[PDB]
Amino acid sequence: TVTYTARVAKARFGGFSKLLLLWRGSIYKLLWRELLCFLGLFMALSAAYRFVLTEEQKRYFEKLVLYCDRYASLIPVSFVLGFYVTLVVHRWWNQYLSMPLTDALMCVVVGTVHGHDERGRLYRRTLMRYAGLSGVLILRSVSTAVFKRFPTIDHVVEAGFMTREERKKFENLNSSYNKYWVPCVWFCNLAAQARREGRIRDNGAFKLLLEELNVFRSKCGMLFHYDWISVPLVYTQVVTIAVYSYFLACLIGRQFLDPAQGYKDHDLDLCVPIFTLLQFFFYAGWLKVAEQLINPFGEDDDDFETNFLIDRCFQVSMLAVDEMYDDLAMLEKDLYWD
Amino acid sequence: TVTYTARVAKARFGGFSKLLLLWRGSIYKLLWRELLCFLGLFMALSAAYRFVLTEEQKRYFEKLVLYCDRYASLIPVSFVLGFYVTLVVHRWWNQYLSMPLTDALMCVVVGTVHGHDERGRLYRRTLMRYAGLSGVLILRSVSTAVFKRFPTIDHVVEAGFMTREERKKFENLNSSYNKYWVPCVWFCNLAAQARREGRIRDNGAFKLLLEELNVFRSKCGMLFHYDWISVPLVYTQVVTIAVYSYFLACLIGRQFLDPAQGYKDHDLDLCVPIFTLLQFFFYAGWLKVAEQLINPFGEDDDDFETNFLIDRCFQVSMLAVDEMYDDLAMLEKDLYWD
Amino acid sequence: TVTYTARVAKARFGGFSKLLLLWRGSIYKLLWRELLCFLGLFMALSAAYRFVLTEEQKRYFEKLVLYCDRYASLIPVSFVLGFYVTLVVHRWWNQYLSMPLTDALMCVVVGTVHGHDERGRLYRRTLMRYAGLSGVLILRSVSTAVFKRFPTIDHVVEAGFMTREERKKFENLNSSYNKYWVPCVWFCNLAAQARREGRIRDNGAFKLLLEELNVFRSKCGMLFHYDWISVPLVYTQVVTIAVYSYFLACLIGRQFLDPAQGYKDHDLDLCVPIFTLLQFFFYAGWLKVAEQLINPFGEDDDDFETNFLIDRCFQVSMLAVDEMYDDLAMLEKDLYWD
Amino acid sequence: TVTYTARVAKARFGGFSKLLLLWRGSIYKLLWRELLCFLGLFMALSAAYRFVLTEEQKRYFEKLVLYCDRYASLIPVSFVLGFYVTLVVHRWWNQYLSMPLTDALMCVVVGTVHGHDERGRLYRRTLMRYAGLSGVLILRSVSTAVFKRFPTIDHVVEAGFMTREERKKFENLNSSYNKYWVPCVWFCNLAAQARREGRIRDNGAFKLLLEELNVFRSKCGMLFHYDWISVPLVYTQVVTIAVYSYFLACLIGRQFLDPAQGYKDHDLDLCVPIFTLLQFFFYAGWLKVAEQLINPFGEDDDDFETNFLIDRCFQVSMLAVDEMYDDLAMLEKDLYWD
Amino acid sequence: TVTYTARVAKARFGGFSKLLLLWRGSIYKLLWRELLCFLGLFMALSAAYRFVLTEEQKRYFEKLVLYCDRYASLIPVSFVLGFYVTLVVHRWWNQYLSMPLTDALMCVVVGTVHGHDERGRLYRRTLMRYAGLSGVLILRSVSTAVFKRFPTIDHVVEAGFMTREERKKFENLNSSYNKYWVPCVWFCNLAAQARREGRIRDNGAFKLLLEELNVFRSKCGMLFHYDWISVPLVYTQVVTIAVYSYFLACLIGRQFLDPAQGYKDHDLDLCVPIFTLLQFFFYAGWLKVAEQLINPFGEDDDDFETNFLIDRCFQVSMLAVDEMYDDLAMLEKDLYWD
Ligand SMILES: [Ca+2]
Ligand SMILES: [Ca+2]
Ligand SMILES: [Ca+2]
Ligand SMILES: [Ca+2]
Ligand SMILES: [Ca+2]
Ligand SMILES: [Cl-]
Repeated sequence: TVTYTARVAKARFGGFSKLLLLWRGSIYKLLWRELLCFLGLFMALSAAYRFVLTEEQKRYFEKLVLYCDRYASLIPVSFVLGFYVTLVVHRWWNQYLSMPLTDALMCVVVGTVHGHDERGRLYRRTLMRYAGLSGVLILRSVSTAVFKRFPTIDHVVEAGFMTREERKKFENLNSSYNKYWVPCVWFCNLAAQARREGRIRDNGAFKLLLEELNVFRSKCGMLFHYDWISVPLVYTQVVTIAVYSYFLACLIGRQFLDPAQGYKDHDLDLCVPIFTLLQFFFYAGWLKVAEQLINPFGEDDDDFETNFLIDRCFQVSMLAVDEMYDDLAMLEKDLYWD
Repeated sequence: TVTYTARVAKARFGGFSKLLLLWRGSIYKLLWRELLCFLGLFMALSAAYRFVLTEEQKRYFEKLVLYCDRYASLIPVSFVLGFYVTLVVHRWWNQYLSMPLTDALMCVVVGTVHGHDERGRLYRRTLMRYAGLSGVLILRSVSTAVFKRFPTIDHVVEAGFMTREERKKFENLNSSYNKYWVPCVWFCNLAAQARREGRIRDNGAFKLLLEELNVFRSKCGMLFHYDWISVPLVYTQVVTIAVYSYFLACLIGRQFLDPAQGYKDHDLDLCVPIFTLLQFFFYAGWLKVAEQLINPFGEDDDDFETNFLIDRCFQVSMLAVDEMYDDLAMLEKDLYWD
Repeated sequence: TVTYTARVAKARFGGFSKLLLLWRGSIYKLLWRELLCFLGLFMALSAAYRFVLTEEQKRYFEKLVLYCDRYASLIPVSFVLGFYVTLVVHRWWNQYLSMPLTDALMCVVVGTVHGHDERGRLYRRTLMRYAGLSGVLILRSVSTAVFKRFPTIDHVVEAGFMTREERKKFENLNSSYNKYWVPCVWFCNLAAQARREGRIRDNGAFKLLLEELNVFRSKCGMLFHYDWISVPLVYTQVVTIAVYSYFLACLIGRQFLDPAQGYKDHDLDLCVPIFTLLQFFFYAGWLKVAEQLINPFGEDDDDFETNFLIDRCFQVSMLAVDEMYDDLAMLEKDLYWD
Repeated sequence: TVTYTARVAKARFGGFSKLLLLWRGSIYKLLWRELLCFLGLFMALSAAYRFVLTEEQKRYFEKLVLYCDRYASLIPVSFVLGFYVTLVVHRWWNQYLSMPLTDALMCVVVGTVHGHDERGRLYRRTLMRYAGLSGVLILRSVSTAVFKRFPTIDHVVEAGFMTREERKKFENLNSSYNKYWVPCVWFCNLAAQARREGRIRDNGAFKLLLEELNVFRSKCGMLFHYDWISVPLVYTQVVTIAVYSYFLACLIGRQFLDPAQGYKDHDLDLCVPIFTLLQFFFYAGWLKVAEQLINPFGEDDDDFETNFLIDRCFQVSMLAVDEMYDDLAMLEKDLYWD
Repeated sequence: TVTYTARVAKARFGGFSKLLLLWRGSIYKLLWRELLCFLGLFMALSAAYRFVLTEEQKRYFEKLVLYCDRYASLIPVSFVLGFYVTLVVHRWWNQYLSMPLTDALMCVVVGTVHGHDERGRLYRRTLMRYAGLSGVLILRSVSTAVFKRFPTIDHVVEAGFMTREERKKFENLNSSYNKYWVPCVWFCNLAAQARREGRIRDNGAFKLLLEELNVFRSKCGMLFHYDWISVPLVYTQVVTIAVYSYFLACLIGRQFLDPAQGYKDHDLDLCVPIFTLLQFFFYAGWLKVAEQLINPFGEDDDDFETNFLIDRCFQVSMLAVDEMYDDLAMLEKDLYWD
């Protein structure tokens, strides 16, 4: 994620012009290789037309250029591309919203799972750790960065999200499906035990705990589903062919023709098709942004900060349910009591 | 479902070009027959114009070609097609979201329905099995693949989702409507019995069980409704006529005319209307993708994996509520306890 | 409702071509009268130009035709029509979702309202019947078909949804507003009585019953609101004028002009403006589909099956809460118990 | 609100043509003054060109007309207008959905607040009246019609929504912010008292009451927020300038030029720019509909019926919680009992 | 926020014309500097062409102008800009909806946390103050205006939202992440203590308190996430380049050419490209509105009134839970009791 929210708090004369200077997370870094390839192909074709082709070959080439310029608009680039990008962006925000955050659970846990003693601390920390473990399991399933951090379950154990006995039980479960849901079931069982022992003092609190657990587990399931049900491959293929087919056609149709031939709208050889380069910038960059966003859990500059979220959630959950449990300042009259 | 999420985790120079090489779930496999039919019809008309028609017939045909090319744009293909595809895709994701998954129920069941003995195991497994049975019934109602797997209720019994006595009661119910809802009522009754016998220890847990049951049953009902209330037939007919009428017109309007006749924008006979073939690819392929997505529970390559989901849900539910019930590792201090 | 979901489970070579053969619920049945009127008006004007008009009148008419063809595009048909159809379709699906279905209530009722005796059966059946009665009242308020089935409250009594004493109380209530909400209040009172007598064993179950009642009542209220707050009349008038004004203009602008006059793009008299007929088909058919969908509770072929839903809900609710109350097969080990 | 839902239950040959005859709530009534002003300005300019201008002035004017007709399309009317109208309509439906209806509260109140005696009736009626009072306060804050009905709090007292002692307490509260939320806090306090005295028999019912109160209060808050956070002024200004600037340009660019001058596409003087009048009708009428909808709580014909809703809610709430409290017909076997 | 909802309650002849006179929050104030820069650059280029360039240089410049006018349309300004503005506006309303308002919490607190004595008042005021403190912390994190009001936590203490002992505990917590969530955990702990001491009389009320706390905390978290996950930088850069590149091209392509040269559509030198100025107004103003809205928590005229909301919430919460706790007018018969 490349945040710039603070820099655009106010409308100002410069606008986003200062943002145009950023490299990390920028369109330029995404697209300069493709832009250079388009420009190089165009210049090679132009040089061939200017220096290699005989006069008769030049006349036929001019006919081909006029034809391609005339009929490249038959390719409905904006239609398919607008649809595709809208779908990708909608999925992008929904996937961020499905991130397995444990803040609501930590609030319920600190409010409902009681005891200053070692056993109460163990209950609170372990419930929070099961939630964090489910998050880690699903994220190493769907995020390339998290998987690199945790290539094996042994790495999960070494980071402290899972104990060795927990690891043994996890591997002993006979199931060929992804086991990210296992710590949520452990959470439900541990909550039942806490209720049975009276650490959870009432049925309503136990119910709230199970409700928030199911909300969390559903976020993990949504991440699983977004990972499994990709944007339909047909759409990705079609949009890709649309952009590439159009610019392949433009490599010919946008050639600068010999002004002495007197073709309509061809009396100026600027030698750099700067409007065509701008059009490639916009359409191919739109597609390139969709490419970055389609899997927001990779290692693009602006992909989601999944490892950061894992670390933050573990740290904040442990703080909230262990250090801050039943640790309040004195009930005092506020400044505006009178 | 043809997943490729992992392959597009990062924006890369190639883009989706590597995805262009996929066959299963690809646009090519969906559309090559129609594309070949368009090309063959076009070439037959071109050959007739080139070899069969007399000169006067050729002049009249050229007039017709110019006319059709001029006025085919009157057909608003992008308008109707954009609307139709947007509707279909929205329905597609909502239908996936309505898949009858039992994970939330299994969490509540393992947390609230107690007893290590045979009776407690029976309660937990049977509640989960009733949920899975409702899923199977609705899916064999709406999914062609699931119906092929379970052509009769006898097949449901043989797979273990329903007992023979349960089958007898199911058939004895006098109702002409789809009975997918029956196991959800069985679930409610069994939960009431569990509460009465004390297996469900509190009213809040019983309430949570009924809430999650109703959420699940509503997902099944949504699948029923999406199956019953198709995309309006008027829309499907109109969009189909739009695409076919436009390309039927293009079969004439996009013919290559004799360059010696000197018609404007007709001084080049490439003999293959490659831009028209690309346009058919895009518009007819858009329609073909809508055709794949409109019923996502069929046997297209990228239709939903309904049998896989049935098997996964049964396996995971049974594991969670039977093997993992009240089976926790020792409460131990974590790595960062200190 | 004209369902065809099963026929389009798989993408196939034919596509929706087989659907083009359907009459009931088809675009043809909606639009053939208007299409024939457009064609007849066009042919009358063409015949007048061809046979009645003098040469000078013909020249002036040709000028008028060129002018109308030139400037009919000033009318923004696709703009207003796209907006209008999007609004109508969104409302269409939301109205279907607001249908007063009693399945969730029947689940809660069978799970929480107890007694095999006559009194318990009366409680369960009467709660379900009050819900069904509220549905019937709102549907006869908003659906023309349901109102034809139940023109008076006496017809409601004769169908069994309301008793004679209930009818007397219903008429004795002094209120000029629609009384569809009355049986929901009766439901709340009857539930309170069931709780007081112990038929509802716990406060949580009573709360769940009231929650589901309020969900149901809100669906009925949403139907009332969609019926009362029509699509703004301004929009319907404007879109109607847009389509009609454009095709009125096309009746002149799309006339086939005498080819001997040599007007640009007018050297071919096909005598049937088939592209204009196709354009009327698409735009006027889009408007005609909006006309069908704007009130989905009428008697169009593809309007919602409101009487079917009323009958199904009553039958299924009675079955679920009376015949299937506390009527379970023996708790038995499943096939995969071991 | 101008309802016509019943008249369009079925698709019919006439379509919406019969709706074109309506005046109240019609586009004509909204737009005839502006349309007449456009037509008058156009005719004045035409008369000046036809009768006042010298020949040389006429030639320069013809140049200006051609220029304006050529370049008025630079103004992106459909772009900004489509966006603006979409935003306004979305807000319109959301604002209707936020109307402070008390039906859900009345159901909960009649089901949970008990006693046939005077005190129980007082509790039920006063809880409902507090909800209705909050509705009245917010509506007189946001609806011009309601404010005209209740220009002062004294008018609220005289209508019976607030007692004199309640008025004294309401004015004694020291707060410069809108006090619409005050009766909701009174509601919470009165519910707490009812629970303490046993009129609310259980904690679950008290919780449900507070939940529904918070839902209602949130609807009132949403109305407050929609009133405070207008559609951004920048958008309204920009869209207004777009429509006006375009038609100001059309006043010149759409002038009928002297046919003897032989300008291309100017050989016909119809003297009434009927296509331009139609275009003003559509674009300016779209803007005019947005003007009606942007504040749906005013006194436009099709604005929401806020006074009607206030009266209906008070009448229905009082009926439901006072006359119909614990007033049920005998539990009797229904027609299909056997 | 610049509200004008009251001024547009009714559709009127003037329309939004009176709104065109507003300066604060207007498009003019946002855009006059950029508009003046465009106009100045255009006039400098025009003066150079008119007075500095030699005849041959003038002919080449005319060729360049024709070329740029021809090909600037290749830049898809409306495509990218429409997408970008739609995304920004959606985020804008969602961010307003995530504002940390404490009204629902104050209702629950006044209804569930009891005692007229000093301790009960302390409980109610402190729970509300913790909620308000979390709001202040997140808002000083995301709003430039709030941060200016509270540059340090010491300023938070001095305003009364946090006590000195609370400040000491807040700083003693060892965490590098934003601590806005800390007072919500304090809230949960204080609620647990209130329940333990009997100030919260029942488990259901305690559950409702925790539910509303989690709703509030989630609003704060949503503000954090919208601040962190900006609109993707790629989109902002691309849209900015689109608008600037197009108008840079227009600086040349829209030059008034010498009418004696006889170029098509160039026989009129108005010397002020008023249609191009209008087009810059619309497109660049659309972008400028997106610039204002992208961070709605800054100090633009129409940014959200965050300091106002902080003050209002504190005042109203304190009033509701302290002055109005259990302070009701006598239960009296209403006007329509009979
Ligand atoms: Ca990525
Ligand atoms: Ca399919
Ligand atoms: Ca209908
Ligand atoms: Ca209004
Ligand atoms: Ca801002
Ligand atoms: Cl609850």
